Amino acid sequence: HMLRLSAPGQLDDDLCLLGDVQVPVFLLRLGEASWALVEGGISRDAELVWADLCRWVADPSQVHYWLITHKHYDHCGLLPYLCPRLPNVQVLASERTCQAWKSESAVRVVERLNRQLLRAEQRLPEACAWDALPVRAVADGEWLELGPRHRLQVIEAHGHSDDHVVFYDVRRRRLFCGDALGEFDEAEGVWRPLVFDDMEAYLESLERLQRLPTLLQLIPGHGGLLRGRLAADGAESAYTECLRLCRRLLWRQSMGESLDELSEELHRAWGGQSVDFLPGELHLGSMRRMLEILSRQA
Ligand SMILES: Cc1ccsc1C(=O)O
Ligand SMILES: [Fe+3]
Ligand SMILES: [Fe+3]
Repeated sequence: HMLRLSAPGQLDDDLCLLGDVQVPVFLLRLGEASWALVEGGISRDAELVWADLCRWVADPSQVHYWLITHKHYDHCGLLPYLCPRLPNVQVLASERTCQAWKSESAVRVVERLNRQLLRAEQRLPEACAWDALPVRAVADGEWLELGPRHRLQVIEAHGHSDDHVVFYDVRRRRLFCGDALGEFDEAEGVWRPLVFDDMEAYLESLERLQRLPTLLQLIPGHGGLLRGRLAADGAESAYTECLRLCRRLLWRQSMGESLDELSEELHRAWGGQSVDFLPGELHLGSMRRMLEILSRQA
């Protein structure tokens, strides 16, 4: 498809995709001797993403920034394992995201879920402590002056999670939207909602993102880069699909169904796409959590 770029390697003049398209790390060329990373992946991909990075970046001390959308295990798992190899990097993340890395119980869940994705006999590299990460907290509305032609605005986009932010490059009409629009369905071309904290926040975030100047490139947390009408219509379409799922849930509950029937249907219909980075029971349980949130706020 011409509207979805979904291969490793160069995506635009300044932008490459590192690692696997299902849990990518994006590499921005900020200048002749300066780079940034966006999204923080899963821990087991450390040596893959490192190898890909080194194909493009001859001197990794030139990696100066690492932008992080949110605290989920699949968006920050690389940080302890590659930051020791990136001596000049500054991790840019929201206050709430930073705080999650200070919580011993929060760190435990991240580590447990990431270790469930290790291949047999696979060993992770030396790690620095989660609470020692070279982090600079960023605020809602903050302009990140990353390079002479790279200026990205932080936008709060809670609802998927209570810490989630997105990053908007208005020069390129390019939005790194993490999981705030949901999961893009590669077979059908629609958004699957991912509402795991707050439905009203999720929708309100999409309402605000729809007011941005028209997008040319929309880059979620999974599946690659979307362009053309998929980018221009993304926030609006994500909103619509979330309402569709709420109406579906209310229809079935009205027929006396338990949340478990639709949970299993959504796991059946939707769990295949993420099976290689979401450990066994986590997709089904995530679907149930989402439907619980939807049911309580509707
Ligand atoms: C892609 C996906 C599917 C169920 S949860 C999730 C996530 O990224 O949080
Ligand atoms: Fe997430
Ligand atoms: Fe995710």
